[PDB]
Amino acid sequence: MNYLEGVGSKKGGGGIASESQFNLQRRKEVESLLSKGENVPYTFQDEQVRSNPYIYKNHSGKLVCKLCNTMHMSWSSVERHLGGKKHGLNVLRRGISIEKSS
Amino acid sequence: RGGISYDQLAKLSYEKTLRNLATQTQNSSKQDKVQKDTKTGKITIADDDKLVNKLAVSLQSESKKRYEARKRQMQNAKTLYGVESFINDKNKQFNEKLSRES
Amino acid sequence: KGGVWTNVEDQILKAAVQKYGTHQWSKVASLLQKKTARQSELRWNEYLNPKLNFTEFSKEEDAQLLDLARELPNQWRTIADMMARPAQVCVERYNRLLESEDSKATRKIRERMLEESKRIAELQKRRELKQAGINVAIKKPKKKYGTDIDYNEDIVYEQAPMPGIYDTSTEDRQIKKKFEQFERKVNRKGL
Amino acid sequence: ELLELLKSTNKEIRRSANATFGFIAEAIGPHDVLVALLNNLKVQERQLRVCTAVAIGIVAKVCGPYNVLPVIMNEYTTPETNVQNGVLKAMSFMFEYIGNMSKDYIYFITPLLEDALTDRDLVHRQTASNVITHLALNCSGTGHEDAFIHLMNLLIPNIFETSPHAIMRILEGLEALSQALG
Amino acid sequence: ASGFEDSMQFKKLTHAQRTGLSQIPNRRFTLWWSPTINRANVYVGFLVQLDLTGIF
Amino acid sequence: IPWDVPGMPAPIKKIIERYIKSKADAWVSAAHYNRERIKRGAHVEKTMVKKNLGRL
Amino acid sequence: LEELREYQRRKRTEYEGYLKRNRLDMGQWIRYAQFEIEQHDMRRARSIFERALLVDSSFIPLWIRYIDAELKVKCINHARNLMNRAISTLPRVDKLWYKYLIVEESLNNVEIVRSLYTKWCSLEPGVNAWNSF
RNA sequence: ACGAAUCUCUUUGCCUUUUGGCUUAGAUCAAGUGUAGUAUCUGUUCUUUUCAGUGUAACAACUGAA
RNA sequence: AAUUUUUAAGGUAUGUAUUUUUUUU
Ligand SMILES: [Mg+2]
Ligand SMILES: [Mg+2]
Ligand SMILES: [Zn+2]
Repeated sequence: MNYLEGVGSKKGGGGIASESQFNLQRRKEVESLLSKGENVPYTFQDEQVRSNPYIYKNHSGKLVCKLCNTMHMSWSSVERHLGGKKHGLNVLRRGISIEKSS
Repeated sequence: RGGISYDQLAKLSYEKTLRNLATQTQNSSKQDKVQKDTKTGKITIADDDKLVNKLAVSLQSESKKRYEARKRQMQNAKTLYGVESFINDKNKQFNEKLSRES
Repeated sequence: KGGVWTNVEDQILKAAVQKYGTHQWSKVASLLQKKTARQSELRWNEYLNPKLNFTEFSKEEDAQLLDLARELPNQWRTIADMMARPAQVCVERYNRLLESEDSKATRKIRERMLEESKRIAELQKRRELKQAGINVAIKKPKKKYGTDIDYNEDIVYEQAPMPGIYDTSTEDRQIKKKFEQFERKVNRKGL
Repeated sequence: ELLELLKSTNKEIRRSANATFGFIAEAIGPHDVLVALLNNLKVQERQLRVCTAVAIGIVAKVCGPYNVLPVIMNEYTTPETNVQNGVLKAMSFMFEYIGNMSKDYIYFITPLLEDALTDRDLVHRQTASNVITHLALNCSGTGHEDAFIHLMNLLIPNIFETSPHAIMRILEGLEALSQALG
Repeated sequence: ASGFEDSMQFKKLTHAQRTGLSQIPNRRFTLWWSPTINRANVYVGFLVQLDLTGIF
Repeated sequence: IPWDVPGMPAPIKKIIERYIKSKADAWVSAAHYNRERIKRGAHVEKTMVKKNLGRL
Repeated sequence: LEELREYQRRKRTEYEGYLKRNRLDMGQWIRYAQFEIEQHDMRRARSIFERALLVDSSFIPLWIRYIDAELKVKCINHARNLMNRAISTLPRVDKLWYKYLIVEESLNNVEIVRSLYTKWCSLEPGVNAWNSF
């Protein structure tokens, strides 16, 4: 009559999963939040308009700005760069560099 | 200012198609019954094969145009507004409805 | 006893609270390592809530403040609710102000992918056997239950349009001609 | 149950857990077991990626490297970095476990060490040169010798590299390639 | 049982695993008292024999 | 919590408030009834207690 | 043909299963009734629309579309007999009259509309209706 | 100039799953450490007067006075 | 000054395919 308790289990397999597995899950979701859900494309994939359009992922996993040729560890770093004064300049330089030709 | 009830709207569209039709008639000028059986009451009406094909083509054409224009509003709609954070298309679409609510 | 919040773990709250709302705090700490729910909530209310007021102090406030703090002796939540400010700010100015005086979705998706793959497989089987001349028909997915229907075999529930006075009877012929034309095409050009 | 167990802080545990993958891979088969290991290189924590990289070296020796190697050379393509080191580290181990053999398998790995020594981040250029130290010593005297000029042409520009773990790995490579070339 | 409970595991237990009660002490109580709790003299009850044993 | 909403037609708000006062009255009345039933000792089952104490 | 046959069959399992569950949601009926049109089978498509008039006959997008599929392939006395059933069911409506009137314009027959407006005036509709007459 | 057709464009208008329900928020549960070392973002300062020494592959940098 | 005896169910899923004599070009 242990039904009095009120806990139970499903009959499938072996539950909890392994602490390492939780981190993989948690570091994907955190990079989904901060990314605001955008799919940042790989560098080799042969271009869904991007929110910006410069950020990518190299053949490795890292994120890169293709203007500035900087390498970034995480989305948090990227938003630092996109809000930086160097990534400002390289847009202006490409601004002029286009405004001198068509 | 303002909305329009489904009556007045119906009338307006009626007039619109009247004008369009009259233009087909004029341009066609520029380029240049009832029988009921005794056995059954079934009525029959003589028809010109022309203008019926023209009708079908008109309906199909207008459907194509409408579908396309709405499609262009689809395209611009998503490409215009990049301000707030969004996880997916559906989110952005909803928040543009929030822009309509203002 | 630090429990100190880096600007990353502040930036993940505001994205988590945006997602999960303010009463699901147990889920916010799933996105955020190092931090429990009671730690996440306590920061959202004391710091990060954008409806909080962190701003300079007008001349009426320090009058309003020193009025309350005198009329209510130490009660810094009750004062802060009067001032519409976080307490530890309304406390912290008051201590300086006194020294101013001083000197399923995924699973079904993937399963559907599997099913479609199986279809593709059987189809290309039939095409290859056809290329060798042996012709084999496709199979019916058995019957789950006794009365189960095969939709192709028959019009499911045929509701005759109605009778009517205008007596079509001719248009039906042209239709059937177009239909038999369609199927007669597919046997050859194959769409 | 072992693959979860090598999180342990003890060593003799971690060491015996890897040895019993060889005893199982001999029993049942290598490919059933690899897919268990390779799925575990995505994991972040370093012990787990190194202690899988050992096990793939052990499954290679015991069941033969030809069974393991094309599954590892394929896994190297994945764009995550932690895989790409773990597949280069696994190849270091498996070339010191099969000591003399290693000659049969060169020519296949020169293109895999081609992208490693060419790659931008400094750790790949560390682990591939740590493959060359094992691959040069015990394949010297074979008569490849034109694979080690290729592999040399790619290393020497790393002579200017700083970092302590990077520069000793590269010197070890240059000391070892000296015995393949002369 | 007061001895070793602490170190079972920590994070890992599933809900039932952690919250539910162990049947193990009741089994100990009904083994020790078995020959009264199982006795043939009963007022109303039916014999069964376990599969491979001679235990009624 | 008060449940104000930004622009919502007033009549709809009237409706929702009306039905929520009905449901609130039933919810409270059952909270009391089950509670006196528990007090005097009558059998209230189990989760009706655990449910009750949340209501109270 | 099996590259076709099993396509049509599998679709008719999916669409009916949904409509089986939801009697309402006319958005599905029109879609599924459109699928059977593009297969060049009028018999099935007419059944679907007729099946969907039972669920709600007050929904004019359904009524209108089922005039289209009749007019597009030019089945005349059907879309003609239909309009007997159409405006006798919902005689107040605006759109249903004008779409029956304006389609009679492109058929050039003014005797019809002469007698149409006879009834539609006999019904005493209102301002915008009379002004078209 | 005008009756007037067609393509292109802005606006008004029309609008999409604008979250499947219910109860005691239905209940409950969560982050290892130490030694050595590298990689990568952002912020802040300088392209600005002469000569003498230190320094550098050459710069740079550092050190004095008008 | 006299009680009263026990069986089921909520726990070990559920689903699909599988033994077939070659339907006329
Ligand atoms: Mg259960
Ligand atoms: Mg039940
Ligand atoms: Zn940049």
